[PDB]
Amino acid sequence: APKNRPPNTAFRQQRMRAWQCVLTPKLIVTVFSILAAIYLGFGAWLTYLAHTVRDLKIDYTDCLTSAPKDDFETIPQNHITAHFSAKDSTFDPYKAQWKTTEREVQVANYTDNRQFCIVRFNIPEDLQPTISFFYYLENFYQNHRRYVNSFNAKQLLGDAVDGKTINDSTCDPITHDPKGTGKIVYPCGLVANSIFNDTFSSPLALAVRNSSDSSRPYNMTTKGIAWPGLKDLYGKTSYSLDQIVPPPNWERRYKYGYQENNPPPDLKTDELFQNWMMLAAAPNFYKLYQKNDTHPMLAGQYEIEIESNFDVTVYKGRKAFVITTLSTMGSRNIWPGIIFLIVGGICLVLDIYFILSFFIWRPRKLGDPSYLSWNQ
Amino acid sequence: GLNSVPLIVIITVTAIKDAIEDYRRTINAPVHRLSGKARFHKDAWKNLVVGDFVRIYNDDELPADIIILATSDPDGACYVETKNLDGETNLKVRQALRCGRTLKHARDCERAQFVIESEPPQPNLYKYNGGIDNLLLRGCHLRNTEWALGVVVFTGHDTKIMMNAPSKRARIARELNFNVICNFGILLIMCLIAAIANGIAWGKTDASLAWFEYGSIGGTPALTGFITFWAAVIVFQNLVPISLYISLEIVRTLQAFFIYSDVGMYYEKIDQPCIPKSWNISDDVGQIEYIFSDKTGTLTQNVMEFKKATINGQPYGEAYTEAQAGMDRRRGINVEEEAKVIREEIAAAKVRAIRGLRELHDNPYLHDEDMTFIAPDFVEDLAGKNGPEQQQATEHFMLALALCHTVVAEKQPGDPPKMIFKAQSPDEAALVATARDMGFTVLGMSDGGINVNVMGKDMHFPVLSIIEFNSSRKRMSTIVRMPDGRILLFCKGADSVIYSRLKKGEQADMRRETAQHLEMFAVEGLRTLCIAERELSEEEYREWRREHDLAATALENREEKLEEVADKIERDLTLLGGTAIEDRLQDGVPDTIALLADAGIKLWVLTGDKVETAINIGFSCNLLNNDMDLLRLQVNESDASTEDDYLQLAEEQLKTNLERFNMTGDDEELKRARKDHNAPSPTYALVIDGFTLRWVLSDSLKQKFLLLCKQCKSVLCCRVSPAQKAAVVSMVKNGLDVMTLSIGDGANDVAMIQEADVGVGIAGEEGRQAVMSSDFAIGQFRFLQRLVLVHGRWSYRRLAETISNFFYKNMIWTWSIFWYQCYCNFDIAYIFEYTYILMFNLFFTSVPVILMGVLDQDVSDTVSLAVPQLYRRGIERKEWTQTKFWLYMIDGVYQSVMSFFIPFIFVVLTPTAAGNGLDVSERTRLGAYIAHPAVITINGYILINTYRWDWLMLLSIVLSDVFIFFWTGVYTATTYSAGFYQAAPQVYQELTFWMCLIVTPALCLLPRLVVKCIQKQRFPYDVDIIREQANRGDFAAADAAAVA
Ligand SMILES: *[C@@H]1O[C@H](CO)[C@@H](O[C@@H]2O[C@H](CO)[C@@H](O[C@@H]3O[C@H](CO)[C@@H](O)[C@H](O)[C@@H]3O)[C@H](O)[C@H]2NC(C)=O)[C@H](O)[C@H]1NC(C)=O
Ligand SMILES: Nc1ncnc2c1ncn2[C@@H]1O[C@H](COP(=O)(O)OP(=O)(O)CP(=O)(O)O)[C@@H](O)[C@H]1O
Ligand SMILES: *[C@@H]1O[C@H](CO)[C@@H](O[C@@H]2O[C@H](CO)[C@@H](O)[C@H](O)[C@H]2NC(C)=O)[C@H](O)[C@H]1NC(C)=O
Ligand SMILES: *[C@@H]1O[C@H](CO)[C@@H](O)[C@H](O)[C@H]1NC(C)=O
Ligand SMILES: [Mg+2]
Repeated sequence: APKNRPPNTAFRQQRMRAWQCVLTPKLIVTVFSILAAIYLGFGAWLTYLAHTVRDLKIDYTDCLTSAPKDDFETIPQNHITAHFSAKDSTFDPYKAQWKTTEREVQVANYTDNRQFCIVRFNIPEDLQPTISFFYYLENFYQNHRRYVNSFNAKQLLGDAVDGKTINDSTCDPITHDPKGTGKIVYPCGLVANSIFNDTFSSPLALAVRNSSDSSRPYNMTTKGIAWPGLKDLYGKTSYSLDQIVPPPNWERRYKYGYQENNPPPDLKTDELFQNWMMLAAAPNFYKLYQKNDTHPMLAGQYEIEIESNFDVTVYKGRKAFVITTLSTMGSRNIWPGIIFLIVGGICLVLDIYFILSFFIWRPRKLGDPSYLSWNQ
Repeated sequence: GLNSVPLIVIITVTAIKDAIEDYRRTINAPVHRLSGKARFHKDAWKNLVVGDFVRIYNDDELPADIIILATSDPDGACYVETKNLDGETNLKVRQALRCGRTLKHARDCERAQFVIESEPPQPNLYKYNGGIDNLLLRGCHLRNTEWALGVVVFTGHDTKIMMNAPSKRARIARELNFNVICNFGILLIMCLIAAIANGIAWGKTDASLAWFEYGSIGGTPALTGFITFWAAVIVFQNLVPISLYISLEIVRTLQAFFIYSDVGMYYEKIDQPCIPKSWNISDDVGQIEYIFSDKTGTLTQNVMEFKKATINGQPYGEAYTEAQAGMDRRRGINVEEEAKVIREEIAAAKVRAIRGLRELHDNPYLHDEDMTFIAPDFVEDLAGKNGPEQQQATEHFMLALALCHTVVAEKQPGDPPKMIFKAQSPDEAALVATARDMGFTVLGMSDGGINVNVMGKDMHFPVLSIIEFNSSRKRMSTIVRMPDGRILLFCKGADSVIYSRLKKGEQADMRRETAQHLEMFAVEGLRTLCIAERELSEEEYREWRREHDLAATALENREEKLEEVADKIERDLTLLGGTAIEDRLQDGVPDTIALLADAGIKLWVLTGDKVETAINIGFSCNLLNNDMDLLRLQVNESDASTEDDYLQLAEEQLKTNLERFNMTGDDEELKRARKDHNAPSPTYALVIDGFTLRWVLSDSLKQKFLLLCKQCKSVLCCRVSPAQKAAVVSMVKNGLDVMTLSIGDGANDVAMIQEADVGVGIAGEEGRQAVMSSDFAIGQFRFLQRLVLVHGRWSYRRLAETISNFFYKNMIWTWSIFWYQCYCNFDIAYIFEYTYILMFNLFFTSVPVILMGVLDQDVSDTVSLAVPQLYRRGIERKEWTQTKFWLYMIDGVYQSVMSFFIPFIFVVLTPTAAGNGLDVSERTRLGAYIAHPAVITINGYILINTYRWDWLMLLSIVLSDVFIFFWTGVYTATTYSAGFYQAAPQVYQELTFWMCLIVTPALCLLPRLVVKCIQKQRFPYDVDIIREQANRGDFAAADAAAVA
């Protein structure tokens, strides 16, 4: 059989099992009646969630100037923002007394003097056992072509990669001691250099004289604020402490180099560094500082000591700190709910228009032979 | 690697597609070879390089264009058979090059290096240098040579044997440059915005850039801008259509495979499906407006039956043709009842003539339903009745029909032996085929001449010589010894050729009636012939033959010497009678033509036949109607030799026909006609001769002519030469901007096939010269209704939608990168984890588009033939416009806005956004957040557009949408990523990820779904109405007839 016919199958002859997707004003309505339902549902859920959580963000970028050194006074409410629902309790999270000061600090056997800001805010509801504490930085770009690739992750992992292999890496500016001595930089880079380094205290419940305990500290730990998978990237160093040096604007923390009594950081356990090294995506971003998992934050006035090291007003930026409680969606974003509700609402309006018109106004008899452009 | 790895996989997949296309088209010949193998080992054609040693044995096929340097036989000679390549049969002799005739061994080939400074492609079949003494062809067979020290000079496609086979390109594959150039325009506008904005935002010297970032890439504001510009050109790479052409190549080769493998276009006899020799023109078939057909092999079967004959003034017609059928029945007389009872009487006469034939002596080669000269008058006269000498006239005539030829005989055993009679022409073959139809069966050239069993009892005819027909003869002669010992000359041919070579003034009583019988024949719709005989003598034939040979033995100017010396015997001839030849209209043409002319396209029949047969057989093939008030263009003769007569006559004719409506020759009515394609009025038609054509195709009238030939629904061109056939194609394809198809068979129409946009070759009875020069090698004419009306309009709509979506998706990706750049000071920072940027246009979003382009169909296989008028939308070129391109790009831009700013509003405006506290909205977690909804919305948007959601398309949508999830889950879980290290568990587990994944595609698809539905309900096309009709089940009875 020397035949030459093409095999008759369901593919070569173009007969594959199909579903002719022909729109009909009974397929249009049963689609704009499913989308509207699903989106109004999910939107109601998400807006209930976003209205659940309660938080407070205090801005203090100008604490070194507009805060008297002696005693306390009121923060102008153009700094405080608060989303609670206690509805005018005796705490009113819009009256946040605040003061500034200058205090010596025992860093490591050399006792440098820093400048502190004390903030006394009010929290009118018993926040729930998971309470995070973020810092917020406006106008600070961590997303630049040079800034994001500038680190040697093979060194953050813990290695003795020395000299040329680091001199000519992507960390081009900051790779040696800005002095005579030929020295590697250990956390070398441009992103490990600029690490935000204000330090916050754990909030201290002030004594209203009604609760006998004067000031019970609300211990919030900085352990477990990074993903537990990041510790697979970092590790304890391996340089011999004689060939490393802190990055340029780390010096006020390590003024005498990396000594045996002021040793380099252990990046693996350091979970305020692994929050910086995973870069933000916008100019205005938040990062996690302190977390609490096992207790509720009772109502009352709290006090925080924020040493103000990161001078932010020098590039027209701002910085703040925010105490959030969580939901399953995240923190307070009123916008997913409203977006879902807008999409659901316009699907409902279009569903009304279609069911109404295509059922009540000119059904336009299906497939009729009068619009065929050759019957005219 | 971000650009180098795509730019190598592109050439890899292009090579692979070429390979698989060659696979599914052809579905490794041996050549002995050696520069370092130390031996002429055998190798295969896929091992071919330039300048490498070769050995070639007896009768080998050759691999490519070769040079030789030596061989075993002296003089270095080599023989070639070339019947497959060149029409001349002689074994052509090359010589192996002189200097280098000593290399004879298995390793002795290496040291004698010789330089080969050859020349580029010298396509001219008899040209090569660096003559033909060294040109070894490819398909030729190398003979009479022990071996051949092959040192070729070329290989691959650089041989003429493949080169002489005019690469055309579709109409939109040539208007795509505007779209690609506008893409680059928008890309450079984005890159210039990036440069002039980064250079500014970098010169602020107070913002957080100055303190924490130590300078720039190159310290300068206006040089930072320049580096940003070029890095942006690198980052908006996805807007490089580098992947558009490798996607269109795939969709086109796969559509062409879909029409090659169609079984509805498999003609079982010739055993050849519709092999598309030009795969890159499959969408051109969807825009055709003009079809230039033929009138033999194409419209008709080209198998000619012997219908009528008249001898001694007695005619035996007893037959009917379809031309006269239409002509008479279209009025009130002989309309329907006679239309059937006439063939009833014909069949009765068939039975009576079968009886009369079987009253004769046994001729086993006579079979029922294989006789087409049905005439009970013929057999009743040959049997003995109604004539003593008219019986002798019929016997002599019937023997002459069995002598005058050169036809060769082929017998079939088994069943009653019926003999086929093969010769060069289906014209004369019918004469001897009917000769064997009433007895007188003929056998081979039996070593003295052919053997005829006269009334079944055998006898031999010593054939002395044959003067064979040529197009410059229009007749052919055979000089044969009559069985009674004497010799006799026969000469059969047309009317104008024999009638001059007659004995002037004899048998006028018979001639003046056979000539009018010929008039009736030719006007009835046939192509008649006539036969003459002459009683020769031995000395007269000898004194002719001596000069015939002495002028034939002359090598030079032989063509005009035998016309002289052969004419010395042809002056004297006397008629034996006149005949008639019909060629049946093909089975399925009267419907294909009505269907095509119904789709809106215009039909031109460049017939090489007479004019009245052309008009009548154009009425019979549904091409003409009764409302088609055909208007004729004819300039006559007697106009001496002066063109002013001819030119002025043609001019006034054209001017009157153009005053039959608005105006003539107006290049404002031409500048306007050059831009409209509106379905010609069904009321007009033209009939133009082959003489008037030559004068109206004068350069001062063409414009005028063109306008007329745009207003009519059909045009007949009666008796055109091979020249005007291609001249009119060129005039109407270049005068107007129109598309064009040309159908034909035989080398006569190669120029018609080649000068047009699409050239279709019927594998006709004549030859394989219009197949090797065509695009699609069609079995027979009625497959046009399948090809043009199904695969044509599909393949056009499909590529329209494919390129629309391929522009849309590149826009929606790169513009959503750009939108991010507004938040990184336009300093180009990847948001997308670069491997996404290199996988997008390859895996995540390519297969669904290719599939919606290759296996999507709007109506059906059979609802597209039931309603042909849909094709009109591809005549007006309304599927791929400029408004569609801009609407799709605006759609891409809007969906980019929403598909970047929703997954940004979700995560970058909350503290944590992760519901368990930790940090998403890293720069690459946001990348995953906006890359999963984008790959969902692109594919879900090329489902909104596809018409038939079949199995493969939905399966590929699901595979493409789950592959991104799979490969993020697999690429993250490895420290090689190191910033995108565990984004799979850290993003998929979230709730905001899935909320954005379900609300971004809808917010980006709604403004198109609403338009689509409101339009398909309030401003419907024709396709959607035919679809809503094939949903009720209207054309389900058509599909029902099709499956039955
Ligand atoms: C989340 O915050 C709560 C704050 O109450 C933390 O619990 C407080 O944690 C301290 C740990 O020292 C508790 O211990 C105290 O120890 C001293 C002596 O070392 C003892 O004298 C005290 O009486 C007390 O035992 C304190 O109990 C506990 N607060 C209360 C009222 O019990 C909690 O640890 C924080 N989350 C995490 C992760 O730590
Ligand atoms: N052996 C023969 N004896 C007498 N006449 C012959 C002949 N062979 C061919 N002819 C005549 O010579 C002519 C050859 O041209 P031909 O008929 O092939 O053109 P054509 O009709 O194929 C052009 P088209 O394809 O447009 O129909 C025919 O019209 C035929 O009458
Ligand atoms: C990495 O680059 C630095 C910068 O030059 C190297 O060189 C040190 O440069 C300072 C001047 O800034 C000199 O005083 C030091 O003496 C240089 N090093 C040495 C060897 O003394 C450093 O050496 C580089 N790494 C390598 C491979 O040399
Ligand atoms: C709890 O906080 C107090 C002050 O706020 C601090 O002195 C103490 O060390 C903290 N406890 C732990 C276990 O860190
Ligand atoms: Mg022909």
